[PDB]
Order: sequence, then structure tokens, then C-alpha cells
Amino acid sequence: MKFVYKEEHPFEKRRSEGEKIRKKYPDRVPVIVEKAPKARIGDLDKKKYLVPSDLTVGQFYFLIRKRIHLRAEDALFFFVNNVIPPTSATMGQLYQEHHEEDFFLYIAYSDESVYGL
Amino acid sequence: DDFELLDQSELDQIESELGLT
Repeated sequence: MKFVYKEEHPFEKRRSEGEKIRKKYPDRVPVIVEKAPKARIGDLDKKKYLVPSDLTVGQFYFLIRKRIHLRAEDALFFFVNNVIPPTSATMGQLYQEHHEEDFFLYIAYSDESVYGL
Repeated sequence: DDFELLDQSELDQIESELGLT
């Protein structure tokens, strides 16, 4: 999966901020959230989120919906490394396994059940 | 700070209202 944040902010500066932020905020994981390519739903103003590690994916859905113009007829799916993480996983679990080496977790959203369609 | 902190407090009452156990 490809994200604008990575293209705009170069690695060693991201990894810089990841290390910093992960040490100030206990029990809060840093995650970047971008609209997927080809997705047709509301854009998200802010990308950079600190999320309680014990917060479920299920709940993270609720919090992101709250922040985009989403009609009821619109579907919404998260993607981590091209795969939909289950609603039962914790943002903590998700960070542990799939955090990249800048210490960030990258999640894309879309209205299509398959990334980038 | 460019980071937005999400807190469960937003959800907490909702979950009660919808009947979470």
C-alpha cells in the first residue's frame, strides 16, 4: 500500500517523530490514516492520530466515521497492509504486528471491500 | 502538535446506550 504521508515526509524525519511521540504518550499508539486511492467517500482533514492501545478496531471505526461525511448508504472499510483488520483486534495488537520502521501504524479507509478499486 | 488524541470517553456512553456488556 502507498500513502501520501510517506512521499511528503521523508523516512528519517518520520522515524524521528515516531520515536519521540511513542515515548511521550504512554498507552497511545501513533497511526496515520489516509483515504484509499479510488475511494469515493469523504476526505479526512487530519491524518496523524494518537489512539489508545486498548481501543478496538471496532471502536476506531466509530471514531473515524464521526470525522468524515458518511452517508448511511456508504460502506466503510479499514486496511492495514492491504488486509482488513478484524473489528475485534485492538489498536495495540495492530501496532505491535504491523507498525512500520518509522514507528507508525498505517491504515487506509475506503468504501470498497478491496483496497484501491 | 499535529497529533489528535482520541479518547474512549466519546464512545463510552454510546456503548452503554446501545447495550454493551
